[PDB]
Amino acid sequence: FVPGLDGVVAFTTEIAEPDKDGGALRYRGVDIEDLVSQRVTFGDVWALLVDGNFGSGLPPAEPFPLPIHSGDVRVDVQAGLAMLAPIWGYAPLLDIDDATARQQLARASVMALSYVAQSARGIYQPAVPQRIIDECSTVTARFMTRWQGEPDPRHIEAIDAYWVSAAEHGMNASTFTARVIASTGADVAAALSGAIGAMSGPLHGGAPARVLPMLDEVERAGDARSVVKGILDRGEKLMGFGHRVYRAEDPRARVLRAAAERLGAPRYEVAVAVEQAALSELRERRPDRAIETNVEFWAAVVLDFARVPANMMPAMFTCGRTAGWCAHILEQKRLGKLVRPSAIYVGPGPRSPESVDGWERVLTT
Amino acid sequence: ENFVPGLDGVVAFTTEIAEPDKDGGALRYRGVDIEDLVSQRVTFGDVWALLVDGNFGSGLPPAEPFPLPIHSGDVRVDVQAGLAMLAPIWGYAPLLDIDDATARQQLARASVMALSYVAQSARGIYQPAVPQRIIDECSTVTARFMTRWQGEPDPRHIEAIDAYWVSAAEHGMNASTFTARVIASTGADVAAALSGAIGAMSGPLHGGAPARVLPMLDEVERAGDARSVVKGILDRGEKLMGFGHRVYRAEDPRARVLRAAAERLGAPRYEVAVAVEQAALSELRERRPDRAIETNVEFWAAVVLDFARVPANMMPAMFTCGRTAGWCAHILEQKRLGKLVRPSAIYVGPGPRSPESVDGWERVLTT
Repeated sequence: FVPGLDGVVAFTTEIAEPDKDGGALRYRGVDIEDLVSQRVTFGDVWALLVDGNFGSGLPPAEPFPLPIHSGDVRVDVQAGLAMLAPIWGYAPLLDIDDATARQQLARASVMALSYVAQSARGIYQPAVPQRIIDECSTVTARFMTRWQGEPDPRHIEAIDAYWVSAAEHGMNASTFTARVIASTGADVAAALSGAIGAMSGPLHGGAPARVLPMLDEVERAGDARSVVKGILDRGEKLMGFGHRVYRAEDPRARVLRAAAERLGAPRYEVAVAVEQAALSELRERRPDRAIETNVEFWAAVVLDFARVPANMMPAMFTCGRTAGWCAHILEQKRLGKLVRPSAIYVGPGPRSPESVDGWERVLTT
Repeated sequence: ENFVPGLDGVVAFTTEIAEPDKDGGALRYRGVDIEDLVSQRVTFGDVWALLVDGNFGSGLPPAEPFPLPIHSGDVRVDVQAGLAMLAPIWGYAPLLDIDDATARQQLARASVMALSYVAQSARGIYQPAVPQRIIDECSTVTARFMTRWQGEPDPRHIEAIDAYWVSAAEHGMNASTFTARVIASTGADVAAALSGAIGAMSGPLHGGAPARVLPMLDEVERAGDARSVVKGILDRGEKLMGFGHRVYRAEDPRARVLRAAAERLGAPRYEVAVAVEQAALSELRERRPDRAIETNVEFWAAVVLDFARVPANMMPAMFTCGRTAGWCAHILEQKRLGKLVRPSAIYVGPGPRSPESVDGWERVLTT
């Protein structure tokens, strides 16, 4: 018996296929390399995963100053999203139809994006006027304008290319959490809010790799191979690289590296040199194990290019994943089956309360 | 053909926390029957320690003064969002970076603040807060909760909530307990796991979610005959709230504890409630004779909480407050287990296809 449901199938899905041995990731049968090359914005990719077709892209977020100022952007969105249900009248999933849940998911999803941009901009500077946000034509451009005020158009393309690449990737802790809450018939705001807490866990995976210090130790040296060969010698693990995920190169890692190249990210050369140096140093010391570039390596390069701080990069990953969460919540609603696993008891047998340790200091009312 | 949706019957974990002996018709916490804890009248703060620690000794602490920073209009939403904000203000590190004693102390501190937040959210913004000196006069955590909320609570209602919170403290791998362990399996802080578990609690399909039987109990008290009312709902092809297929082999032992609590504490709606239960079981076991039909625990959970002046909108948060014991016990057990929960999903969707072949492609603006 293996605990933690490791290796069991929980659902069948039509949302997306991470074809690992095929070397491709597909959203509703559409390769993400086609979505990025044809310049499909995150708002339209959101609708594809959720609806199964194009057309009803993510709408602009309505004006709503973020009421949460906890100092943690994750806590801000997790608590702010849960508060949307009473003010917006979000009924439980059991009591509404599919189309109502879809709009409620799209409304709350883009509001989660607004909350993140506001929490990142901070309470210690005035908000970007809505009139300037109205000048933008996409959700990504609206997010970047709401946060930076004067965002670079190249940085908007970088964020858009990242969100589509991180929109959905099969089953994981946060996706599982959102489906379990939605399986209880709870409102979509409660499901999305619970998925934020699961995403906050360090063991969740997928969050951009903390490779910025390593890229800094190279820019002050001159040779990427010398540094990565030095880090492995001193016993420190090499970030952004490890066991293969897809059969060969991760397709999401390719679209993010191509985006950093096409958009002219200043740290592209040092990132490429670190990639070829880390792959060469690791494949040499461990010819038994497969080594490829983690997509989270190129994710951090693209996000740093768009002026995203390291403490904010997990929130950036959460923003793109909202599409996959919403698609899985809607699919779980149509499934209409409560997720109720079982547990086998191995604890103490039947005993009186007096025999329990520490009963003598207990006071009965 | 091996896949069953909803993970029904599959075994996710082993546990030493509690045993819902469905075959034996009894619920036990660390081996102690819930009927023994209620009859000997062990307070909820001590039952919290029993479930979390495996033994008595370190009771639940009185909550510190913390005016509710959120007022959303929903008691469940207030405690869910409020618990998540306990982490950046109290320095709650992720579960991976803290030891068992730190997680133990943090889970108890947040559990009592979840009770305080719910009491304040239920009192409302239109009422001044009860001074801490009045709350400090109480002797049990359940008494401080009723006092913080109601000011001068009926001691009979304190006993009702005390018997309800122990009866609802833990019940295995339900969706909220499962969610708390999944979030804990990611190593997130204990507040994020408790906050996520409350979201799964808010669902109407959750096991033990107090049923909306108050409209039915209002009609029986108004009409005066429980049988005809119950007879009419089934004759109209409508569902009967608080009754269905058996959970335990016979009666749910928690339903027995709550019904007995509504009796000895003089709940005004008990006589109508048992009249509804008798009429419901009689009519259901006659139309479906060969079926095992029992009273849902959600039925008497509704009567007991209403007896303690708990509105229907507060009831999910009242179950939330009692279930903090099982959540924290399972979060601590999940923390020691030290393994991420990783289910899998099989793709059965469309094969590779071009974007232009997708319906609605011409509604997409590019470049």
